[PDB]
Amino acid sequence: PVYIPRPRPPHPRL
Amino acid sequence: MRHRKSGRQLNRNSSHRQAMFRNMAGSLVRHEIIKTTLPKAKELRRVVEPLITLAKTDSVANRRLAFARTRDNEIVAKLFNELGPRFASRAGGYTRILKCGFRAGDNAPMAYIELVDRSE
Amino acid sequence: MIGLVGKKVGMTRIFTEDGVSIPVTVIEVEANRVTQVKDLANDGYRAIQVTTGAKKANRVTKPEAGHFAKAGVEAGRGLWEFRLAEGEEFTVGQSISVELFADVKKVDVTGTSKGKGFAGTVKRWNFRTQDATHGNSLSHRVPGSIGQNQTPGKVFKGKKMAGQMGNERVTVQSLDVVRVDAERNLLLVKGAVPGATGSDLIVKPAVKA
Amino acid sequence: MIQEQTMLNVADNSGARRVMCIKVLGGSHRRYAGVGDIIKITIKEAIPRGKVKKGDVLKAVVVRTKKGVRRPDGSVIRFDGNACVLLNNNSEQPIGTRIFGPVTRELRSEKFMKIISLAPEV
Amino acid sequence: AVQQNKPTRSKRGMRRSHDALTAVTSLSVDKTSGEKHLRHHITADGYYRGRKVIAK
Amino acid sequence: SNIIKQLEQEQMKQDVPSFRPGDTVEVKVWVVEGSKKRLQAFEGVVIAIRNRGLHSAFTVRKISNGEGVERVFQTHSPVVDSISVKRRGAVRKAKLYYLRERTGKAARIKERLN
RNA sequence: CGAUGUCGGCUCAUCACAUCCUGGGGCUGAAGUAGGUCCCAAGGGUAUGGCUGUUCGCCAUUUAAAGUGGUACGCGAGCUGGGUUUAGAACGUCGUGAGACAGUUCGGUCCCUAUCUGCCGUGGGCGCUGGAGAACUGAGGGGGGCUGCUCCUAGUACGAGAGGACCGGAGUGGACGCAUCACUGGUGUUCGGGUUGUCAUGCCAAUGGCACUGCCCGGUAGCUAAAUGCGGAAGAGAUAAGUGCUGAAAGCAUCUAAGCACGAAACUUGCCCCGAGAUGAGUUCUCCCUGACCCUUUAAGGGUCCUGAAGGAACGUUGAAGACGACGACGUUGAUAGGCCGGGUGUGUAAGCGCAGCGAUGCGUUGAGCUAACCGGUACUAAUGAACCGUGAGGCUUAACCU
RNA sequence: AAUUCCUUGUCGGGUAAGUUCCGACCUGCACGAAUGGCGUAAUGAUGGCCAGGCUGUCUCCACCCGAGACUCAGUGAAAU
RNA sequence: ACACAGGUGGUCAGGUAGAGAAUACCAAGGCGCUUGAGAGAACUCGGGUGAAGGAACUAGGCAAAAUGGUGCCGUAACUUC
RNA sequence: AGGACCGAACCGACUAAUGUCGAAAAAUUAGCGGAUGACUUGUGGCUGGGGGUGAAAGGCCAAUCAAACCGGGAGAUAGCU
Ligand SMILES: [Mg+2]
Ligand SMILES: [Mg+2]
Ligand SMILES: [Mg+2]
Ligand SMILES: [Mg+2]
Ligand SMILES: [Mg+2]
Ligand SMILES: [Mg+2]
Ligand SMILES: [Mg+2]
Ligand SMILES: [Mg+2]
Ligand SMILES: [Mg+2]
Ligand SMILES: [Mg+2]
Ligand SMILES: [Mg+2]
Ligand SMILES: [Mg+2]
Ligand SMILES: [Mg+2]
Ligand SMILES: [Mg+2]
Ligand SMILES: [Mg+2]
Ligand SMILES: [Mg+2]
Ligand SMILES: [Mg+2]
Ligand SMILES: [Mg+2]
Ligand SMILES: [Mg+2]
Ligand SMILES: [Mg+2]
Ligand SMILES: [Mg+2]
Ligand SMILES: [Mg+2]
Ligand SMILES: [Mg+2]
Ligand SMILES: [Mg+2]
Ligand SMILES: [Mg+2]
Ligand SMILES: [Mg+2]
Ligand SMILES: [Mg+2]
Ligand SMILES: [Mg+2]
Ligand SMILES: [Mg+2]
Ligand SMILES: [Mg+2]
Ligand SMILES: [Mg+2]
Ligand SMILES: [Mg+2]
Ligand SMILES: [Mg+2]
Ligand SMILES: [Mg+2]
Ligand SMILES: [Mg+2]
Ligand SMILES: [Mg+2]
Ligand SMILES: [Mg+2]
Ligand SMILES: [Mg+2]
Ligand SMILES: [Mg+2]
Ligand SMILES: [Mg+2]
Ligand SMILES: [Mg+2]
Ligand SMILES: [Mg+2]
Ligand SMILES: [Mg+2]
Ligand SMILES: [Mg+2]
Ligand SMILES: [Mg+2]
Ligand SMILES: [Mg+2]
Ligand SMILES: [Mg+2]
Ligand SMILES: [Mg+2]
Ligand SMILES: [Mg+2]
Ligand SMILES: [Mg+2]
Ligand SMILES: [Mg+2]
Ligand SMILES: [Mg+2]
Ligand SMILES: [Mg+2]
Ligand SMILES: [Mg+2]
Ligand SMILES: [Mg+2]
Ligand SMILES: [Mg+2]
Ligand SMILES: [Mg+2]
Ligand SMILES: [Mg+2]
Ligand SMILES: [Mg+2]
Ligand SMILES: [Mg+2]
Ligand SMILES: [Mg+2]
Ligand SMILES: [Mg+2]
Ligand SMILES: [Mg+2]
Ligand SMILES: [Mg+2]
Ligand SMILES: [Mg+2]
Ligand SMILES: [Mg+2]
Ligand SMILES: [Mg+2]
Ligand SMILES: [Mg+2]
Ligand SMILES: [Mg+2]
Ligand SMILES: [Mg+2]
Ligand SMILES: [Mg+2]
Ligand SMILES: [Mg+2]
Ligand SMILES: [Mg+2]
Ligand SMILES: [Mg+2]
Ligand SMILES: [Mg+2]
Ligand SMILES: [Mg+2]
Repeated sequence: PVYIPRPRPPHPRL
Repeated sequence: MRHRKSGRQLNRNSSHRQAMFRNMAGSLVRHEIIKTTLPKAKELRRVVEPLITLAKTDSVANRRLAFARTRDNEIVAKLFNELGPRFASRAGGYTRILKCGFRAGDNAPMAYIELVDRSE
Repeated sequence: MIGLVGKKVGMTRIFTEDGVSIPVTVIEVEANRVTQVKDLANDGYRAIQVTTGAKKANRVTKPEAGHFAKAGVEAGRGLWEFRLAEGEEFTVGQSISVELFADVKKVDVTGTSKGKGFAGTVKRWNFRTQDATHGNSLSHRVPGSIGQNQTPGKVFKGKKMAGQMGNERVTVQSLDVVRVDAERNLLLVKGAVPGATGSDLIVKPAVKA
Repeated sequence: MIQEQTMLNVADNSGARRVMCIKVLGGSHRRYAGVGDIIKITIKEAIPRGKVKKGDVLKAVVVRTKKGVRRPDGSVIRFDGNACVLLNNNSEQPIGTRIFGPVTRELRSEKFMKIISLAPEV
Repeated sequence: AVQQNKPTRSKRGMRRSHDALTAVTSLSVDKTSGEKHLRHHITADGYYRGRKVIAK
Repeated sequence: SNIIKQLEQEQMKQDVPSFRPGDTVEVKVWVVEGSKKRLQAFEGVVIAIRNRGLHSAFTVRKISNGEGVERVFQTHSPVVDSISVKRRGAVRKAKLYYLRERTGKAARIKERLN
């Protein structure tokens, strides 16, 4: 493709 | 969980079901034989045979009941003028279902439903 | 002692003169006809096989018909079996009526409970429903957690999940015999018994005193 | 079927007007109080010179429920509201000297004989 | 949600071991017309149990 | 079921008078204070009737000292000694549950005199 | 570190025992009641609220009790997201400042259609050695197991009194479970009625559509709880801690070494359910099939013809059975379903007509009409003759009996 | 106190019970006067707290109506 | 990117009820949304109703329920009037 | 009269649910705010990358923003995988 969506943010292991 | 319950829902709501069976009752009275699906025919028995039982007795209140239930004056006349007198001696069972293969477009079980006088 | 095979003939009440109303299940218990007597010498245990009711001589098969003709009884709507209790003896072709329960005070009734089909965990196991609101996402009647974590790493056997409910053998114990009416072939027992109207019941004297 | 947070009217003249069930007494996890049942109450509304004060925590016996009592013959006696008679917190022994509205035979016991005598009906 | 290993031809065919169609066990011959038909279904010419019922 | 009908007929009482919802009715029922068997009257409007043969019942709504009371009597129950119609009411519903949210002048039924 | 989701809550748990209650016991500074302490015991049970994001804790009111822990201080491909963990903003504080704060404050996207294991259910195949229809046995497995109060014993034992038993009975509850729908109710868009707006059926009248079932009022069947019946046991066995009897070693003593007893909700049973794939595939009863040829390495062989049984399957009408399978009932020699007939039930005095009224409307006909799933009947309709599968006497060895 | 760590300060009110709220005190860790102080009617999809009504939010779920889910026919993916 | 529940300026705009271009039902006119057929499990979605209770839920009344029109009467503290 | 009030169009986007390989790379449904103004909208124009514009969020500048995109230096460099 030409558009790759940003992956969903990870769980904030903070 | 459906125990001792009658009435096919037929994947419709109540108003659509009622209108569809009103139309189908009119069509069966008009043509004396119609090809529909088998569940629809089985469910249409319980709509058309009470109408013929009503038409057996010809009063104004019965004409008006038949009209409230069919909404067609031609149908209300064919009942009470032809079908009532024709089935005056039948003790129920004025229709007959004959299974006829399957529908092409969706493989639905098909059935003819007719009035048991149509031998002409 | 042995029991009888009846049919659940619906429910009703008996009004008593002292004012009480007793909810009774009505069980028609026709004559149970002994089709076979089992003994230690041949079968290894002592029991009687009984039949009751009537079948059609087109739905009774040749093996069933021969098994009934050996007994000399007419075909019933099935066969049941009752273990003998060391003190009683029955002969093949003997009729046992509801008069067996004339002196019995309490009975156990075995039926096949009404079938609920595939039931969820709320209905089948009295699982508590989760929140209806307050953010809940598609998880209102769902079972919740079914295990722990890596340490078991599995679901335990006998986990209460959704599945077939009812349609199984249930026994209700210690029901008061309200009335034995021998001419009408009737047993009135206090309370509800398992199953729907018209289902086979097995009524025997209460096993707990 | 009285549970916690259920508001009851007061069927005696102890001074309370509205009370709230804060505990259904007798048994762990017990959910409801029928007629002959003792509950813990707080007084949410009282009359100025009554025998009890607003905010008092004490006991009460249910005497009328909207749910009603069922009789051994299957009959039911329902009321248009839930009422209770206030009792002293240590000995039950109703606090008031009058009792308004009817009661039921379910209250005919040894401890509520005062109530069954003071009641104007049943 | 998704497999960790791809299943095999063996597992695939074992799952499809229940997908096989069942042919109609037998066809009925009409009393009058002698035509083949399903039990309790009219024939292609409109007979059922030996009588012309549709006349299509 | 014929069996259950036969068991219920032999228990149904025959003295049951005719009454309708809206009728004011006095029901005399048996009360027991231990040894003595007393007869107690409950007079009020019939707000509901359930006709089920032996399982027939009727709800009578009285207004006792303050509180309003309803009593569902089982018609064929032996505790109900007598049922008498003191007044015939002219409602046109089968159930008079709207009488629950009515009091005094708004809760009165016109007489039938049919 | 080419990601192992992090508090608390919810849901659902499961195990341990260092036991909170209930059970058993020893000692007591144990009179009784009630305790303290220790031993045995894990079968079951083991609050609801106010506050706080809370865990915790404080408090209120219960309870027999409100156990302690493990399980990624269980559980986010089960939920939440108040807290903690982004980006906005502000306060205090620190810094010249950008900014910072186990300081606070307001706000702030929680994905996954399950392949495998597992688990809950439910089928198909084959096997079980001729086939088939039933009924079982029971290895084995699971469920269940909680407890209050009142009364009698008896106000007795005990005690100066106050108070107040054990043991053993009876009743009635709470929580939990199973079943059920007779009752009390909920629901009941498939029954009846009222009514608003509008459109239509030519119009009046009467109806129908739509407006969330337009809004409502009732309500049959079914389903159901809050309704109602029932349950936990008793008993037995073997024991734990403990108590012993007899009894030496060790002339005594000693519960133990020989021997013999008692002893708990734990264990094994007893109660309920599943259960012969229990491949160790079991038992009993019944039913069915006893025809010929050819060929080859004459093999528990293959082939042809004739024969197709018991039974099953399929198909149809269906079910208080059911996701589908399955399971149950029927298929004309029939009540399986629909219709119909009668009733019941529900609603509630239809329409038309007549009368009164100026009219709205009322009255009579009239408890009328209509009435789902209910009950009892009834072959009117639909369940067709058939066809299909399944065979034709069932291996070898040995033993035991009549030849 | 949008500021207070200790701290859920103390006292009062509200509740049966109030780490929140409101009032007051002042021992202000670490307020403060245009990086404004204090008050303030009206206003606010603003923050907190309380009450009446109302209720399936809950005790504690039940039933029903539809759309899926399930079966049949047709077409026919995806992450991995 | 699609025969895609999105976006896209202007003009015309009938009847009954209504204040109305809201809303309901209609006209003219145009459509039934390019898979159907069954069944009537869990569970999910979108709704309806609910005994007794009534915020006990929860972080929090979130969601839901409720209120709702016109005319008239009447309306407190506080206020920058 | 009014950056007046209630409320459609219109402009928004506070809450919840759904959806989250969506009908949709930001929606739908039910509610919600403004709705004569510091309003909204059409057409055309102008401002440009350390630049613009910003009722200020480091917001926006073609689904891209703590320095757009395209091409080139360019096979930057990479003690790292
Ligand atoms: Mg049926
Ligand atoms: Mg409609
Ligand atoms: Mg079922
Ligand atoms: Mg979501
Ligand atoms: Mg939801
Ligand atoms: Mg398959
Ligand atoms: Mg009568
Ligand atoms: Mg890491
Ligand atoms: Mg990896
Ligand atoms: Mg221990
Ligand atoms: Mg234990
Ligand atoms: Mg154990
Ligand atoms: Mg045990
Ligand atoms: Mg709070
Ligand atoms: Mg604390
Ligand atoms: Mg972890
Ligand atoms: Mg954890
Ligand atoms: Mg997980
Ligand atoms: Mg969590
Ligand atoms: Mg999730
Ligand atoms: Mg947050
Ligand atoms: Mg910031
Ligand atoms: Mg066991
Ligand atoms: Mg067990
Ligand atoms: Mg019934
Ligand atoms: Mg009802
Ligand atoms: Mg309803
Ligand atoms: Mg019902
Ligand atoms: Mg017209
Ligand atoms: Mg008209
Ligand atoms: Mg229309
Ligand atoms: Mg329309
Ligand atoms: Mg025992
Ligand atoms: Mg029939
Ligand atoms: Mg009339
Ligand atoms: Mg009339
Ligand atoms: Mg008329
Ligand atoms: Mg009638
Ligand atoms: Mg009828
Ligand atoms: Mg015929
Ligand atoms: Mg400070
Ligand atoms: Mg303060
Ligand atoms: Mg400052
Ligand atoms: Mg300054
Ligand atoms: Mg504003
Ligand atoms: Mg509060
Ligand atoms: Mg699908
Ligand atoms: Mg398909
Ligand atoms: Mg399309
Ligand atoms: Mg489009
Ligand atoms: Mg308008
Ligand atoms: Mg409009
Ligand atoms: Mg559904
Ligand atoms: Mg609602
Ligand atoms: Mg309710
Ligand atoms: Mg109701
Ligand atoms: Mg209510
Ligand atoms: Mg209230
Ligand atoms: Mg709370
Ligand atoms: Mg709570
Ligand atoms: Mg919450
Ligand atoms: Mg809200
Ligand atoms: Mg609403
Ligand atoms: Mg304005
Ligand atoms: Mg708008
Ligand atoms: Mg904006
Ligand atoms: Mg928003
Ligand atoms: Mg405004
Ligand atoms: Mg506005
Ligand atoms: Mg422009
Ligand atoms: Mg910033
Ligand atoms: Mg952009
Ligand atoms: Mg740069
Ligand atoms: Mg470049
Ligand atoms: Mg270079
Ligand atoms: Mg390079």
